[PDB]
Amino acid sequence: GGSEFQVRSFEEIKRSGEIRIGTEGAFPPFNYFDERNQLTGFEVDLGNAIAERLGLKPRWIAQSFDTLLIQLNQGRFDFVIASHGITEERARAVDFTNPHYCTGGVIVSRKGGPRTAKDLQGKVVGVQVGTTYMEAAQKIPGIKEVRTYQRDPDALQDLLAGRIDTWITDRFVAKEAIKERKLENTLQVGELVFQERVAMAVAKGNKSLLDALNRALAELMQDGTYARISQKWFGEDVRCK
Ligand SMILES: NC(=[NH2+])NCCC[C@H](N)C(=O)O
Repeated sequence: GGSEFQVRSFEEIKRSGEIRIGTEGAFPPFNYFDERNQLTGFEVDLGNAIAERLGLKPRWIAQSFDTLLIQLNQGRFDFVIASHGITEERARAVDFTNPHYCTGGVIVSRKGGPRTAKDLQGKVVGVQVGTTYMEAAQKIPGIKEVRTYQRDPDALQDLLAGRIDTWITDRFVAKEAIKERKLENTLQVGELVFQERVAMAVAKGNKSLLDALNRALAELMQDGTYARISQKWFGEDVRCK
């Protein structure tokens, strides 16, 4: 049905009483569609909690990962929460909040397969488009072929099928996919290639909303709500530092 695109200040959002949140929905357990086809995950629970702390009704918009930061700047939504690591290149285009979790990227292979970056010379490596995983693979240039996917779970499918040697993805995403599919004797998590701080994003220059999100996040972190949502999803506290 389309929508009115606008980069909205915090007070413009408050007048409307609803906050528009962009996410992907193909990155379990952070943001994904469940078995009854409803949007859920750690970041959805956290997004909802942020909206509530700002006195706002959340309206969720799911779309392809590579589109998110473009449509944010175009005004499709007010903020994005979809597991973006903070990087210098992205910060040119969007403003990041303080990070809502810390993580890193790992090499995942079948048992006996490549464990570390130096082992990827001559191999086929699968990554999601526009990710810090793709960037890491582009920095391991002895790779025979970097196969890039629109959706991260498709790279995993190709790993299991033998079409790639190695999948580079989030450490929590890899751990859960292995538990979830009972792959403990099939796949092998190797080197932590890099660490990253993961944050919400607002349109470039949208400082009023940026400040309001940071205030809400700090409030969730002090009032136990963040700790509760992190326990629910991970059985541990996943906050930075
Ligand atoms: N919703 C998603 N599929 N997100 C992928 C994010 C992956 C990685 N943390 C990055 O910053 O690029």
